[PDB]
This record gives sequence, structure tokens and C-alpha cells, in this order.
Amino acid sequence: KKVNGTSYKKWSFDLPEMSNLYRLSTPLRDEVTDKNYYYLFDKKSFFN
Amino acid sequence: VSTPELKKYMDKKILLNINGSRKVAGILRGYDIFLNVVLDDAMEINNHQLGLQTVIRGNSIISLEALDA
Amino acid sequence: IESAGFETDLRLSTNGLGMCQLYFWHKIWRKVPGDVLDKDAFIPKLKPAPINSLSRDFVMKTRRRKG
Amino acid sequence: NGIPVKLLNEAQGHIVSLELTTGATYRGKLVESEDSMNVQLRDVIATEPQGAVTHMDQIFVRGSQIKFIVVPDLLKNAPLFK
RNA sequence: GGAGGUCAACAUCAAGAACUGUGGGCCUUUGCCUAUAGAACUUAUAACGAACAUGGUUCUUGCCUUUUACCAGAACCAUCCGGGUGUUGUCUCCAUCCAUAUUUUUUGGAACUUUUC
RNA sequence: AUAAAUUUUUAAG
Ligand SMILES: [Mg+2]
Ligand SMILES: [Mg+2]
Repeated sequence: KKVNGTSYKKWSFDLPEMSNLYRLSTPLRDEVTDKNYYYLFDKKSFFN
Repeated sequence: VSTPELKKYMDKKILLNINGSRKVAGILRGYDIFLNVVLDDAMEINNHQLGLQTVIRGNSIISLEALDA
Repeated sequence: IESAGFETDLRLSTNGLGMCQLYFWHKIWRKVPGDVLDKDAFIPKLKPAPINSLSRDFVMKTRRRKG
Repeated sequence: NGIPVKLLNEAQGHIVSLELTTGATYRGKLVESEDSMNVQLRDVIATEPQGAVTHMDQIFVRGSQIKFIVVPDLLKNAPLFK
């Protein structure tokens, strides 16, 4: 269930796992929860 | 279940074509879900009026063709 | 005339939280605090003019654009 | 609910033909129909069982006394049935 | 016959918002119009890669004795580390729809007799 | 009532 096989592509998980992984990764997580935070920092504002 | 939409015909004179090749006339005053008709009276079609107001049973009505537009 | 930059001022200053909309319906109007005809009005020259005369400014400008 | 009823409802607007128990065919724009086939029609001609025809404005008919209703053949196409 | 493989080969992946086949009509195959069937993968804050390098030519600069090596922008092109889907082959592990009768439907107002044709 | 930050080295002649 959890993975394709030994060729090891196309991972699939369940909710509780992703809960724990989501918990452990907090120091590297992006942490910004909304698009509107980027206002003049998106790409098109940099090109412009 | 649903009400017969005769609110267009309210307070207008109607030819109530009724059972047994008979007729009635008169201005429409009311009705119900069984299509009984309450109407202010007129003649039976030469011609002769009976009553001041009249009530026609639902089953008896063949048609109620509007005299007024 | 004061709203030239308003929206972005707001939307940045709050760090993206917030919003603004500017709309014109009631067609209200208002006096500009200056006195339209005065010789002594202060022309700031690259500064926003002082409120004592903004009208002598606006008129002395529009008349220069028109003719 | 009855699919014939649905069909009748759909036919609203269109020129339906309509015979009764008496055998008095009508043909007109179907104004309104109900679950009980309580039809109203506009601009309606009215044939007698013997032969003679009579024009009339806004006929109402009670489905009890209706025999059969002819609807236009465009409704055959769509999209009530499936 | 099923599951797989850090296996292979051959297709296809940047466009009129776009694919292919087929039926019918006109011109004379192309092409236009009309009818019909199926469309995997990739695309709208646009793209196969939720990532990110280098090279060539041509201009503009920057360092500034000259050339490699360079400074940072543009245009046109390429190379390179990777990827998806489809078909086939091969290899490994296993198996031979209401429930009920009193005005709109199904508890009927049906029948008998007579004339014309 | 300001928060604005360029570089940087080797060979040959
Ligand atoms: Mg030399
Ligand atoms: Mg020398």
C-alpha cells in the first residue's frame, strides 16, 4: 500500500503519518499560510 | 395536491361546460383543490337564470371556458 | 486627488492583512480649503501645498494646462 | 412521478391537440398543466363530435374528462426521457 | 494468468487553445462545408523538472597594456543533469419501491331499445 | 520619523 515497490516511485500515504511528518518538519516548514502575504514579493513583481 | 391555477379567471364570467351536454354561466368567486367552483349566478343554456349565487361540484365540470378574455 | 496611492499604502502597511475599496456613488463634493483667487498663496515648488491654499494652487495649475 | 405528466408540462408553450371523453377535439398553445392533467390552452379551436368547428380564446380542461393529448413531435427529441 | 523490476527497445511530449479516425456534399488528391466515434501525458500567477547549470554568435557595458579567464543585461540559438504517458519484449516471485375503495385516473354512469346507412 | 551596502583570480606575452 505505502509505495509502488522496489523501483520506488509514486509514494502514497495515510492521514496519521502525514500528521506526524507534518509535526516533525516544523523547523524547515514554509510556515506562511496565505497567498496574500506575498504582495510585492511574487515573481511578477520582481520581473516588473 | 397542487391548487388549480384559476387566479387568472377570478372575478370573470365563465362558461362552465358541465356533465350531460349541459352548460352554466357566471362570474367566478372561488374554488378548491378538487376544482369545485363558487360563482355569482347566471343562466343555464332559450335561457333562464336560477339562484343568486351558485356552487358547481368538481366532478361535474367538463370545461370552464372563459367568456371574458 | 489624495487617493492616488492609498490602496497599496494600506495593503502593504498591514503586511497583507486588510483591504480597501474606493468608490464613487453619492456624487458628494466638497470645498477645497483654499481661496480660489489670491495673489499671496504659497507655491511650495515640489512639496504638497499647505492647506491654507490648495485651491489657488489647483486653479493656477489647471489654468496652465488649459491655457 | 409520471413521465407523461412531465411530458405534458414540457409541452407548455407548444400547440397541443386535445380530445375529451365527449369527443370534442381542441388544438392550442398549452398555457398551464398540473399533475392531474388540468390543462389550460390559448387561441384554441374546438371541433364538435359531429363535425362543426368553433374558435375560442382561453379554454380550461380537467384531466378527468380528457381522453388523449397530442404534443408536437419536436419534444420526442429531448431531454426528459434521458 | 497476477504482482512487481533503480530492465530494454520503439513511439509521443509546447500548439488556430491547439488531437486523431470515420460518414456525407462541393472543387478538382489537396482544400472547404457538414455528420459521427475516441481523446493517455503536459499546460493559466501558463508547463514535461513544484527543480536549475554551461556553451556559441551578435550587440550594449564593466574591469582596463594585449589574449585566454572575466564583470551584467539583451536577442537569437544549442549542449547537459533529469521526467511523464503509451505499446512491445525480457527478467524475478507466486499459481495451473407504499398498503388499501367516498370528486382528477384502478371500485367506473353502466346497459337496454330504435332509426338511417 | 531611516530601515536602500559595488567588488574579490590564474596562465602567457
Ligand atoms: Mg602579441
Ligand atoms: Mg616574446
